[PDB]
Amino acid sequence: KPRIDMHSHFFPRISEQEAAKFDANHAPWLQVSAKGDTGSIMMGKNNFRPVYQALWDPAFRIEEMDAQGVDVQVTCATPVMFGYTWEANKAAQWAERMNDFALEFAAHNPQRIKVLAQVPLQDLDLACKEASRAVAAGHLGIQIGNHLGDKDLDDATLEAFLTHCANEDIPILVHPWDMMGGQRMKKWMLPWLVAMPAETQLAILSLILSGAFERIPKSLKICFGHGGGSFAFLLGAVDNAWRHRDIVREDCPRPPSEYVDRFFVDSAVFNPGALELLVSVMGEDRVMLGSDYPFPLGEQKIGGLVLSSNLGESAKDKIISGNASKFFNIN
Amino acid sequence: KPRIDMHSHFFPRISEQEAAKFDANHAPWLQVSAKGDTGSIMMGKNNFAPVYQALWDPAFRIEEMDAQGVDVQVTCATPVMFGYTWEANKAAQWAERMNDFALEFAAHNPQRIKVLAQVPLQDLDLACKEASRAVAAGHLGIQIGNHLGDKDLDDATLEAFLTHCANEDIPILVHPWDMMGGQRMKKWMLPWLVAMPAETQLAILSLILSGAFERIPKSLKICFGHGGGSFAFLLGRVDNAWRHRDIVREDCPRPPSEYVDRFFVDSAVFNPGALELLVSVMGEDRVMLGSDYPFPLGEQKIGGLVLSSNLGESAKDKIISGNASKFFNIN
Ligand SMILES: [Zn+2]
Ligand SMILES: [Zn+2]
Repeated sequence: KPRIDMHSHFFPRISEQEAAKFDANHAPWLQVSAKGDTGSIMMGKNNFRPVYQALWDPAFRIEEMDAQGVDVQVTCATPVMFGYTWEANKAAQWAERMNDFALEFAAHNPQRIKVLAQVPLQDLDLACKEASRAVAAGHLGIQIGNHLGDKDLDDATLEAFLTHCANEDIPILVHPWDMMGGQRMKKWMLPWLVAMPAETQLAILSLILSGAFERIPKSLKICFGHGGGSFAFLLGAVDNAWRHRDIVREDCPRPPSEYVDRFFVDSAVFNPGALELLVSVMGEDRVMLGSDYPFPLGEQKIGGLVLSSNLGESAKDKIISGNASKFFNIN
Repeated sequence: KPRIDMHSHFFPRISEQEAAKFDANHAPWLQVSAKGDTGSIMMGKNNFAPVYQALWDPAFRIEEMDAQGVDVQVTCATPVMFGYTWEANKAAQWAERMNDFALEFAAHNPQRIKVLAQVPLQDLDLACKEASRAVAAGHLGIQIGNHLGDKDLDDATLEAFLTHCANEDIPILVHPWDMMGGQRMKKWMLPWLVAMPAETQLAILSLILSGAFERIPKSLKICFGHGGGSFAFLLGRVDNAWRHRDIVREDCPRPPSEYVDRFFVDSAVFNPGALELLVSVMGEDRVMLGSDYPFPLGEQKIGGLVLSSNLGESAKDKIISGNASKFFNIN
């Protein structure tokens, strides 16, 4: 009965100088304070984001896992590490470097710390190669961003990558990143509060409404971060539009809501009513506990929202433990 | 009991020739085919969008309106006619006719057909005095968009505008418009399933997190179309961000969920669980029945969702009749 958190991030101890060998402007690296308790993710010379020790230090993280009653945590790249805009070969080198750093992180206690890998998604062949290599090396799966510029998950290159993983039994976490919105949502974390749930919804609907699930083998294990964004709540409007508009039916042979048996979501929706609706839509077998640790907006008491919810007790057990153990093949 | 429907749309019988007096190109007009049972919308030459002989030919509505237990139906501009892009005075000039053509469509039965006015929201005064003039002529309120044609949607410009309306007792229906993700969402009405609900959430949150409802008189009557988009589902995540991030609190002195008392939404969420969560969040006093009739994606059983739900009798009543009656002051 291990309590599993499957949505969490790490960032490796990369020096400015090493990041500079990749991109002096765009490669992230880590600056650590004096006391050693805090630091910032950097981009060239700019502060990109303040972080704390649990992000880069597995010893310290274990102690906090202990304090949260978290038995096993799955952790993956902070999305700033993706490098989807870089020249392909440099990005494939970078992913291999990041993925080895992840394995060194997990090696502190690989019974309790599991890792997912990143891939150079801008090149299908290198991405498939890196996925297979990383999983054979000990990663339990891959974390990708939800889009690659104007390419959403329905794009042939992304569908091909998903198919590869399906065929190789490689589970996928899809994480929103590089949020839409441009110039109008630049205050009060609006891109996190508005653009990010829209991104995740869009990625899910791109697979559904393009008929991608009719081409991708049922073996695909794929989870969408952050509760699937606004997907659960907006699904009625999607089923309605599908029934009453031809251009919505065009490539999708079944009502959209039926495809929920093809994917998973995490539980990070920050409200009992919201989580109940999510479980109602997805089914108790397809929601996994994830906290977004160790980021500020990560769940303060991991699993607390699930245990406070009105859900059945077996549904609670599945969300806290059972569903992830199965999804990521943890024993 | 009555059965009000505060969300429905119309488009007047403007000619190719007469519409060209504003803009033969960017200013829309109604092509009925020839006979009675069909017609299309032209921007001038091109076919903008097909449409339905019930959007106009009023009393036919009464058939539908009576065919579906409806009694009083508020109705307003199909968003094509906003012209927020344009030269101010000619859109000012343009809103006039549409608003005049509005009552002309309401003229048939000013008791069972109420209308709201469009304004040139791109110039305050023009929109102000037009909002003013239009109501005096019988309009029940004002429908605006969240955008301003191609805008970032916040300022004391519109703060002053909402204030203006709050003082002169002018209700507002906000309607999502000209959506956000541009080069993506090219298919399957993705802009309607994804961009528009995010847009409406963005409008609302922009008011809350700007600390606008603090300076706007509580007298403001404002309703958000389509259930407030994804607002209700995503609110927990918004409250969590406000509680744990300073920048989210910079201008909003209360948790955002505390501001639900300053606004209204319709019930058009096409799902019972979605509806139940909507009501749990906003309160029975602040959700109203609406349909987006006669549009294809409009509710097919006007009020049937609300009616076949398991909410309280007071709830069903305040939603189908009570709140519509008070918001728009209707007997
Ligand atoms: Zn995350
Ligand atoms: Zn509408």
